Amino acid sequence: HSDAVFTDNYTRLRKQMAVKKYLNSILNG
Repeated sequence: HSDAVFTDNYTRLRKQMAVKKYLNSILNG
């Protein structure tokens, strides 16, 4: 009924991908 698990998984996965971008940019400098 509630697609909470779907979004919940994506939300967590996004953090992993976003973590690299953030750490990559920060250090890039």
